Amino acid sequence: IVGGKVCPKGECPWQVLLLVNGAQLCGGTLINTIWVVSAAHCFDKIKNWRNLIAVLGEHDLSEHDGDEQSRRVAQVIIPSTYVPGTTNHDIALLRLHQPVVLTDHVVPLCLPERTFSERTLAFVRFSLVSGWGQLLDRGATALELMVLNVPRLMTQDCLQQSRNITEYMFCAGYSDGSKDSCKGDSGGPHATHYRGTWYLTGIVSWGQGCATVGHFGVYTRVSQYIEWLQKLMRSEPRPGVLLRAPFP
Amino acid sequence: LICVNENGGCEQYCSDHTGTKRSCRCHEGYSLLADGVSCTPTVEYPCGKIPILEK
Ligand SMILES: O=C(NCc1cccc(-c2cccc(-c3cc4cnccc4[nH]3)c2O)c1)Nc1ccccc1
Ligand SMILES: [Ca+2]
Ligand SMILES: [Cl-]
Ligand SMILES: [Cl-]
Ligand SMILES: [Cl-]
Repeated sequence: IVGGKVCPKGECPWQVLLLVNGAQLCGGTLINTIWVVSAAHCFDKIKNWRNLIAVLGEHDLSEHDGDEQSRRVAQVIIPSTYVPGTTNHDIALLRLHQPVVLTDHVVPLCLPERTFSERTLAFVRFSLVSGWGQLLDRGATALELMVLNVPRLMTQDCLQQSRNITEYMFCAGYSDGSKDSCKGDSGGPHATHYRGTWYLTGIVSWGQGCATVGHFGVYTRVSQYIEWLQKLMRSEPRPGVLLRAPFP
Repeated sequence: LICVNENGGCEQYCSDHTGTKRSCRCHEGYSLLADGVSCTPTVEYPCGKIPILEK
């Protein structure tokens, strides 16, 4: 996250950290006790799935304070339409091997109904993006979880104000190079507040753009995937960690 | 009251029905109050709420 602030401990309690062999991979978003939403591209290069770990309740990566909860990943589910190495359909649904325990430090973000998300949440101007990614373009990653408030653009306005956005994405942030999500933050939440409650509206995706002047952050538009996610969450797990599921 | 306008007055989710009818709904871990629009938590850690700020 470029140009944000430390998320105070416990105020981003749905944030997930994903690790591969102990190394930072990506962020994620808890939406129920066994379900995490992240970005498909986070998983393009994984050789051995048993090395993938999800951590909830994390805050400062330099310390153990006892609020952290680590789980193995039993399933990584990716839409059939996603192509590795690209931005379109950049979403994944992760099933944890064992539920996390909800606490003051570990709480799911609400996955909205589609209509509510399209008709109401899509017009909330500002939303929060978070992660332990790079604090600047070509810089070191954050030790403490960072959060940033970013304004959303209608896609026409994004194309005009820019110096390939599909209906499965949206733009948010700033074109002056000051404030953006960055490498290391992919898979994290774009969370939108409405009438006292927070909801999942986007996933940090990727582009050449980490606070690049003339460019906005690109986010996977979660409203397009609500039905797809709900169906998968009612399904039985399948042998083999990676599953490609038809989309739509 | 129609769901596309002002969220149908609903705090959370909104369904249009046969007539000039509207039904508000609440996510799991919440219940709808008698006003027909508000949602209140029914569990300790409902989604989308930050416990240290609720306390
Ligand atoms: O290597 C493949 N996947 C692994 C993998 C894992 C985790 C992270 C990344 C990754 C790599 C570089 C930049 C970003 C990034 C830029 C950016 C800007 N703004 C916000 C967030 C952002 N994230 C990024 O997330 C990549 N796929 C691949 C590649 C090439 C060809 C085929 C497949
Ligand atoms: Ca820690
Ligand atoms: Cl586990
Ligand atoms: Cl079903
Ligand atoms: Cl099934």
